[PDB]
Amino acid sequence: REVKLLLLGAGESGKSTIVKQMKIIHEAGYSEEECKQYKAVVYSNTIQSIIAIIRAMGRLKIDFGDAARADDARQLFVLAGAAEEGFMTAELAGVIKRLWKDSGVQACFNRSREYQLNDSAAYYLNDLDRIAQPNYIPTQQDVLRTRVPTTGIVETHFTFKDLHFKMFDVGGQRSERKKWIHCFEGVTAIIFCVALSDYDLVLAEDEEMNRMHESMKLFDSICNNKWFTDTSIILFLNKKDLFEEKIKKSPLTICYPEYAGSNTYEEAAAYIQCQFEDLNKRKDTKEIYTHFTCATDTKNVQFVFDAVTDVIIKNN
Ligand SMILES: Nc1nc2c(ncn2[C@@H]2O[C@H](COP(=O)(O)OP(=O)(O)NP(=O)(O)O)[C@@H](O)[C@H]2O)c(=O)[nH]1
Ligand SMILES: [Mg+2]
Repeated sequence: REVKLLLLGAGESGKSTIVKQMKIIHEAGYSEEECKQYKAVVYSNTIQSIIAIIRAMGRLKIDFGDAARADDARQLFVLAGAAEEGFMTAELAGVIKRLWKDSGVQACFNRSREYQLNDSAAYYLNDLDRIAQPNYIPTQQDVLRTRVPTTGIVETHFTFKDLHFKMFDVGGQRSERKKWIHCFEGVTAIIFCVALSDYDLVLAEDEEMNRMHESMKLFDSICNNKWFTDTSIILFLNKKDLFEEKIKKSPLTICYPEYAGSNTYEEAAAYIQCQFEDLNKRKDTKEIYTHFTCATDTKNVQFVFDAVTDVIIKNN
């Protein structure tokens, strides 16, 4: 009645977000006290996001739409220290709001594939009035949107369908992959996460490596590892929401030069799925269970995980 699930995938693929969803779906969510613990994370993520955009403006040579923002940028650094401690004054919120609304800042934001920017930047910056409110308490979605790369191994437990799940989460950044092997024993199923929207991005560890290519190499290694022959391989093609928006404006040929389909979700998503599934060297004896997901969407993850659990029960 015990099931061990191991989450694998490159950095930023959404592994830890899936972990959070298990608590929300099967453990009644994050309590008020638990949500408050994420307040400083939300504020830090928010401040780091606007700062990253401002830093990129210097690198890409983008001016502020309105010269008055120069002073707001100065004040941002003077007041930024508070956010990290869990405090968001009306003054700091005002500074961030004006910067976020600037046309130059927006021009830079829309060129984020050229630098490293948290996926939840817009989510938080567009909700400044709410998160800056007095006595602000992060919502479940706010918690799901937080970003903190995983170092070490995280173990979570929950019950579902009369089964006791033991979920293991590890970091996917290059420096953390050496630790994956510590979790290789007795795995019932591997949930390998892939950020669909990574197709036109490069690794933060190396700007010369395409993120999706890196993910493919990792999947090739895991899926074909003889050690996992009897371990169910679940493939989560994640960030489908970001992918749907991006495929409309950024050519998939950046990642796959041979792609001949249109700049639409269905054709492009199916193509990527085929690229990953084709890495399977034993197609007749090893099955991959693929699901398209939006890890921050609780309803999507609930239905997908329900489907995944059924396969695990029937196969293992
Ligand atoms: N829009 C969107 N954001 C997502 C999705 N999945 C994850 N994110 C966001 O992407 C960021 C990174 O997610 P996270 O789960 O930390 O990634 P990870 O694979 O655990 N990273 P690491 O390997 O470094 O530990 C978070 O801010 C999270 O909220 C998705 O499907 N859509
Ligand atoms: Mg993580």
